[PDB]
Parts: sequence; C-alpha cells; structure tokens
Amino acid sequence: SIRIFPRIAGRSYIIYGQTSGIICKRMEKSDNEFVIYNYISEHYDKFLKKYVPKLYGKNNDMLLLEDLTYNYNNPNVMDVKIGARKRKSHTSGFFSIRGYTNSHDYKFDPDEYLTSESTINHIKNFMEAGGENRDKTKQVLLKWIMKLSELANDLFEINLKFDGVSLIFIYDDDCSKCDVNVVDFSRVKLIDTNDQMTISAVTNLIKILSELADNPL
Ligand SMILES: O=P(O)(O)O[C@H]1[C@H](OP(=O)(O)O)[C@@H](OP(=O)(O)O)[C@H](OP(=O)(O)O)[C@@H](OP(=O)(O)O)[C@H]1OP(=O)(O)O
Ligand SMILES: Nc1ncnc2c1ncn2[C@@H]1O[C@H](COP(=O)(O)OP(=O)(O)O)[C@@H](O)[C@H]1O
Ligand SMILES: [Mg+2]
Repeated sequence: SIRIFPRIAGRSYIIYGQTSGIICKRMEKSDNEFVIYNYISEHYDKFLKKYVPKLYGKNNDMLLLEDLTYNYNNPNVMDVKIGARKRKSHTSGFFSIRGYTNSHDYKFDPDEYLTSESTINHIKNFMEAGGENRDKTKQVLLKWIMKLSELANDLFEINLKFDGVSLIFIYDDDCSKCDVNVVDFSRVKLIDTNDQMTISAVTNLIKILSELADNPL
C-alpha cells in the first residue's frame, strides 16, 4: 500500500504516489508551500516551467509532485540548500549540501561546517558514481552550469525570498542524462526586491562547478 520515497534530506513525510512518476509530500506546519506554488504559477509561470517540478494537484495536506528521479535507471541525487536557513549560517558559506546518494561512504555529516576544499571534495564524491569517463562527467557539470546560469539570471527579476529552498542535482550512473531543479517552497515569502543571498548561492555553485569542469586531472 504505502511505499516510502528515498529522501536524500529534509524532515517531511514523502511517499511514492499510487501512480508512476508522482511523489506525495505532506505539508506539516502550514499550506504555505501550496500558496507559493500557486503564486509563482500566476506571476512567474516561465520560472515555474523551467526550474520547478510540476505540481499535478493537492489531496488534503499532500502535494502531488513530479518525481525528478523517475526517468533515471540509476539516479545520483544531491540536495543543496541555496535559500537562507532558519538560524544556522550555511555549512559552505553561501550554501549547505544537505545530502547526496552514497554520502555515508565518505563520512559526510550535514552538521559539519566545511572549508572550500571539503565542499569541493564532497561534490567530487557525489560525482564519483559517474565513473572514470572524465570528458562526460564534465558534460553533466556543463549542462548543470547551463541551467544554473539561466536560473541566477532569472532570479534578478523575481521578487521572492527563497528561504529554505534547495537545488536537487540529479545525474544517471551512465552520465547520459542529468538535471537540476528548485524544490521546497514551504518558507518562501513575498518581498519587493530580489534575493541576493539565494543569487549569491547559485553564482558560488556556478563557480565551483566551473572549476570542476575546467581542472585538468
Ligand atoms: O529539514 P531541512 O530542510 O534541513 O530544514 C530544517 C527544518 O526547517 P523546516 O522544517 O521549517 O523547513 C527544521 O524543522 P524540523 O524538520 O526540525 O521540525 C528546522 O529545525 P527547528 O524547527 O528546530 O528550527 C531546521 O532549522 P535549524 O537547524 O536552523 O534550527 C531547518 O534547517 P535549516 O537550518 O537548514 O533551515
Ligand atoms: N519532486 C521531487 N522529486 C524527487 N525527489 C524529491 C522531490 N522533491 C523533493 N525530493 C526529495 O526529498 C528531499 C526533501 O524534499 P524537500 O521538498 O526539500 O522537503 P523538506 O521540506 O522536508 O525539506 C530532497 O532531498 C529530495 O531527495
Ligand atoms: Mg528541504
């Protein structure tokens, strides 16, 4: 009956839908995530179509969301919090990696504040499952840079504070397919400027990934 979905991070009840390609995410504290999906739909629908998993509907307090891992034989997933945290400053200055597929193998700890060097090392660890075909893992990095670039650009013209939103990086083991999308709108707020904190997180990730795509080992 109820099949639990293998979350990489967060603390929310998320199960597979009774149907292919869907996950059900419980809104625990309020329905603010629903309000914010709806708001983004009416005000920035281009942003919603390019960067956010499809919201198919609502069932009581469950959101029926597109499963970002569905079209993948062997998905590797990384959750990076790019929005402001509630209290804590970010474990990597401008963002916090919250988890990744096989993070336990590398003694990853989401409470550990990291140097630039540890941060880069953890992202390399997340890429390890993509294997030795060096000039093909960098195709994955470059496609991520392509979308993160457009996202950082588009974020300048969006009057929301993306408190607590994450980037979900995905690539298949065979490196044939990858994507990144914005998730978790539960704490997103209206404002009358753009979100320089969140933009700074994206540009910083664009910087790290660019260094990875370019270094010659
Ligand atoms: O589960 P995450 O995505 O890492 O985010 C959590 C989550 O925030 P929300 O649930 O409001 O999004 C926690 O709430 P719980 O799941 O623990 O109920 C909260 O813990 P507190 O409510 O006790 O503040 C914690 O915040 P923090 O660790 O800053 O106190 C915060 O983590 P972030 O710091 O990454 O926002
Ligand atoms: N649309 C999605 N498709 C696939 N996995 C998802 C999707 N949304 C969330 N996840 C997974 O769930 C985890 C937590 O989701 P998130 O929306 O951030 O919930 P929370 O509010 O509990 O932090 C992510 O780390 C990711 O692994
Ligand atoms: Mg989250």
